[PDB]
Amino acid sequence: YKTKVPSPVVKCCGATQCTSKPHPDYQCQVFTGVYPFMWGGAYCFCDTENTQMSEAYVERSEECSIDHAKAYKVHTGTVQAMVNITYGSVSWRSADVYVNGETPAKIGDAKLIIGPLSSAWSPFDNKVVVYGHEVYNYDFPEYGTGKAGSFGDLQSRTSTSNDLYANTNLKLQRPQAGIVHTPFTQAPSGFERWKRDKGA
Amino acid sequence: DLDTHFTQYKLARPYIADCPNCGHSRCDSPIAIEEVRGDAHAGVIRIQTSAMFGLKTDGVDLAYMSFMNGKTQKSIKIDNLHVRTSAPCSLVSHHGYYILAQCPPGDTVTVGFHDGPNRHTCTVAHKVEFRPVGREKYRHPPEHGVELPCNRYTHKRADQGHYVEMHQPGLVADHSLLSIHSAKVKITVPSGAQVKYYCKCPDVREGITSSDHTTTCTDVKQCRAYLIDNKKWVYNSGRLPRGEGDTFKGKLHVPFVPVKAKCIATLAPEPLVEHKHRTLILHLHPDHPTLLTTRSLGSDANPTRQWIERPTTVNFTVTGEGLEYTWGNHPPKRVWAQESGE
Amino acid sequence: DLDTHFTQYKLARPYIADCPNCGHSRCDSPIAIEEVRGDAHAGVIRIQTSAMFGLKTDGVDLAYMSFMNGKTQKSIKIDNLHVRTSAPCSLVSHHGYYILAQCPPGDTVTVGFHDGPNRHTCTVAHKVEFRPVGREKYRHPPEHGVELPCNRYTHKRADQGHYVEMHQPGLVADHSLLSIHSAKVKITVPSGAQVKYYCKCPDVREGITSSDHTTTCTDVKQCRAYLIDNKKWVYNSGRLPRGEGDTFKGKLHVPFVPVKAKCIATLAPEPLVEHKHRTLILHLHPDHPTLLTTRSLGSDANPTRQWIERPTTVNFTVTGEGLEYTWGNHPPKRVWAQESGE
Amino acid sequence: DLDTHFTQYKLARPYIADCPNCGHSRCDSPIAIEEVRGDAHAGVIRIQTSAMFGLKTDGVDLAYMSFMNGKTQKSIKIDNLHVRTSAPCSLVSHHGYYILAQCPPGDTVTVGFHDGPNRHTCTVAHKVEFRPVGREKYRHPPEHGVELPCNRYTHKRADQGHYVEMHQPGLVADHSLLSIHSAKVKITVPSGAQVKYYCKCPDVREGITSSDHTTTCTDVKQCRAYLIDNKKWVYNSGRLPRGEGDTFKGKLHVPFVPVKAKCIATLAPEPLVEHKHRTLILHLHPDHPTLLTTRSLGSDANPTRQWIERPTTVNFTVTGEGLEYTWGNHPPKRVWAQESGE
Repeated sequence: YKTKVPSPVVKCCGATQCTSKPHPDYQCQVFTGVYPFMWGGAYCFCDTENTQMSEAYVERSEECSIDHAKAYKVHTGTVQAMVNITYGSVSWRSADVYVNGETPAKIGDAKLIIGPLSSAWSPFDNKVVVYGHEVYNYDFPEYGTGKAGSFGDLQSRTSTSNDLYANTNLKLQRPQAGIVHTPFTQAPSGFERWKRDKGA
Repeated sequence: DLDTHFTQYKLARPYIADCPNCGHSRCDSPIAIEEVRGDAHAGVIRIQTSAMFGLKTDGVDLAYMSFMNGKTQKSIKIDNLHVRTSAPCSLVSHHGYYILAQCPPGDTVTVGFHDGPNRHTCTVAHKVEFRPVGREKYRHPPEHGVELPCNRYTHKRADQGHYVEMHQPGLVADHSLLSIHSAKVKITVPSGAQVKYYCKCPDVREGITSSDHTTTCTDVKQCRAYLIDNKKWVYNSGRLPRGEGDTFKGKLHVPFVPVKAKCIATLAPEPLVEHKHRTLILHLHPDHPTLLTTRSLGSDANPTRQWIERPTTVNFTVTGEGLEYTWGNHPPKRVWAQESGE
Repeated sequence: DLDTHFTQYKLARPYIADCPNCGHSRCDSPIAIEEVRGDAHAGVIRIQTSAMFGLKTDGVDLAYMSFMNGKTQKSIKIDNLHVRTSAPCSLVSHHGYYILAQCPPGDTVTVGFHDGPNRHTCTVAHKVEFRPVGREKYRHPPEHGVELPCNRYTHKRADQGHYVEMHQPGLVADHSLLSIHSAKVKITVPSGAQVKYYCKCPDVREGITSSDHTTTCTDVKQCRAYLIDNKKWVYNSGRLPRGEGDTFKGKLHVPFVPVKAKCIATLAPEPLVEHKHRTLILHLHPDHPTLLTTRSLGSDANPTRQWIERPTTVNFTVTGEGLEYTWGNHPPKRVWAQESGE
Repeated sequence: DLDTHFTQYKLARPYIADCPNCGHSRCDSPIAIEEVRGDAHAGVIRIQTSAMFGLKTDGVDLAYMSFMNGKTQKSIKIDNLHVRTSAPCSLVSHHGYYILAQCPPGDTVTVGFHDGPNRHTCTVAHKVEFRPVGREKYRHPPEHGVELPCNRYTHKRADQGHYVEMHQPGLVADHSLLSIHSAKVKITVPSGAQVKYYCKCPDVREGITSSDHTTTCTDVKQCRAYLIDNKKWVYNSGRLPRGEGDTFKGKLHVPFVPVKAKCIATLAPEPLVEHKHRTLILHLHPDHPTLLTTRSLGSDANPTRQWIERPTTVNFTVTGEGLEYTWGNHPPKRVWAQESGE
């Protein structure tokens, strides 16, 4: 994730009710009882009616585009090969072929039909996570569900997808002792772990 | 072409926020550190100060230095920047509010320049590490070794891969304004800026004015010293008070995108291969903790994983068809162990 | 009111003692560090230099700087103080011989100002830590969390809660005195101070004088260059030679009393409560090592304790009557687990 | 007598090599660090910069500073040297290419001065530790304790105990030479130095000349900008290109020999001896990890070893004839345990 906090509201004398904006995991909680020191000491002249509305939503990191795990539901598909035959006196063909037992590949001069192979062990499991080059046959929980801290706390369909699922357990707390800031209490990602408490 | 991101430069100002342990304690530093990102691999962190260094107020020289002093900027030279952590970091580049710097690991992050009269630093908590990409768990990038696809931030500015919202500032306090008109509390204005004013007593209730007086109240400590000065937008820090009026425009890029650089990267010393009957003894002796692992290529995989930092003679029951062997990010080996028992 | 502790100021001088690893090795620094106290919680250490910074020699400005150079003081500006440890500390306040400074943990303590021509520092061993008060074992105070009763030293000086004995100095060496009277070794005096003198040979045997000569001996290296200069008392450092005459007066306060401040303090992230049949599964995920513990409220207590820093799903066989649960210094929870097995 | 090692001074130059993580990345710093030696005990490391600080180019003042800027030296003041590691080190002394500095432990080593316009540092990986000699495993030398035979480097220069080969430099690149003669690429010379020249095209093929032109090629990027400038030898760094001609002379000493200094050294707090029947209970409480060990003086030795850092009440079945006891480098004790069971 990146808790890209929108800048909180500070009403000086009285309440500012928050609304549940549609941002992913839009955590927002009104707070009173502040006295926000901002560059001149405090600035709101009340002392309890000083209101502070903190809001924070979850958003894809900039690394999400590039450094990102990637789940998959994996079926069986169809296997391939760049079969060389330095045939007979032909002495050469290096052709890409299939396995399904009626496909020819007339590259060179020979027509060749391969498979289907009997050894249907797809080393990929049904559910797979993928990361850069290291591929993990992991039972990823699902889109839309991943427990915060666990893998897939952020779950975006793709990189472009503005919608997502962010169970991060993002819980705002009130800022301390009349100062402007935004306590965001949050699990570091299940993408942070899964990079150093992962599987092989 | 340092003149291609006047999106930020002209239109954004050096924001000032509340640093958490600003030398003594919580000050309000212009270089207040938000969004520490020790998430790459190359010894690098991308940081945002609330201060917008780069060009000056107007038009010149990335390598100058504009923070906020007063309500005002101070667009001057960068002379003695210091990012640091457990050790002093190395700057990489600055653009906008944002700096990239090569740091070691550190429990915290600790930033600061030197204006010249004062140290005037800012410091923050953030868990930092630098694993290099590879099965070697170094603490630091070497001079040599294989290159392989790390995650890392750029040197450059000509960058659009993302953009963060940067709309207006809210007001700010400035009780330097609220002087006294020899019996009454006297507000003034920066340059005709919009000062939002009233006191606990009943007097002028909005304040959109030049320098006003205050008929009713007298004490400076019961009045609204405010600066609606939204001629330049800001970063939308959590340590910003909202500009209550509107979501003004000011969508503004990020320079330091995470990119797929191939870091100059790790390599673990070669193994000592030793033969036995369908068995690899391997006296082994790394530089750093190295994740070794294998794959007995039977349909029985029987793999193994163990980080090795302490030199260790290990063993591997190799089968008839083969095994493979991965001494860190050194490439994977392979081995025929047919018979040797005659 | 910086003018309420002329007990120390007028009457105490900046003492000079033997620093143990004074940059190179054992020098005699005026800022020789004794009584390091990393015994509070708030990132703070109270230190005593043998140097008495604060007001000047006479009457003004706590923020000036009087150490001993020569037999003499040098009551000038504090410009570039540096306390430090594993990292550079943060000064909190100075009063008298004594400084309070916010430090991180460190195996040692390492102090030093900059006179301007020279670094002139002093360093020492002392085991330092900062546990915050709470069942969270942080390494550093956060910005937020609950407040609770820590132990900590004050900012202030108007302080009498304790006082340490501060009687006279003993003599000190000063062989700058023992010049040569063109064949004889020649002692002088600071200002009419009391110079205690004789040589290995037989000549003047006490020395309570103005500038004397030496009839008998010749070599500077066999004579008593002493300064009984007890116009200003000192701290009773272990690195002081006794003033053999008497226990003179000079009972003198300590500024930095340990007080019952409520530190801005720790807080561990909330737990994930999960139900089972008379059993709390708790997937748990802290920031720092957190001492969790419980009390099965039967007359069978059956408590549990474990510091948790690694995130861990735990379990608790809750009974019929109840259990309580203490996620760090977060307040204690309580739970009805009657049946759930239908 | 700073004038006894003109072996190096007159005849060696400040070499420049390729620093590995020179702030940003691999630069070519004159202070390029080779041969880090964290092999002594006294908190000290002997380092070689490729830069030869010490006297100037000609004859004066060890405490000045000559590195290479350009093809040229810059023999000026040392003002703001910084060796550092995990923490900032303390300089001990420099002589020639070589500096001794008191450092703490550190995963790396990180060196750098300040010319004045620029930081201009150099950094390197090297595993550093400082065990003091003794059965106490401190992290740092104390002020007190017993003295015992450590290994350590000298302060001094009047040193011949070893000498390293220091023959010539090879050539170096300098494309500042290869200017343009308004259509042709134009080489020049430093002072009549020997410039080794040709381009990918066919033109002058050796180059032992004053300022030549280039008839054939035009592009600066396809020519041999070389400086055979072997008027002053160098250190034989691995980051040197060979001077292909010959093994010239220039055998040159090392200042900082490892010597058998008795470090001011460790000492562990005394034990609490407690009697039992042929048994030593010992409540024990060290400062640091202390290797305790014993020798039951029977021909049955039955010794024991255990590093103790955590305070521990231990036990020792003492026999009739005796046992001995070694609380760290505190001297060995001995004990009669005859009967006590009456």
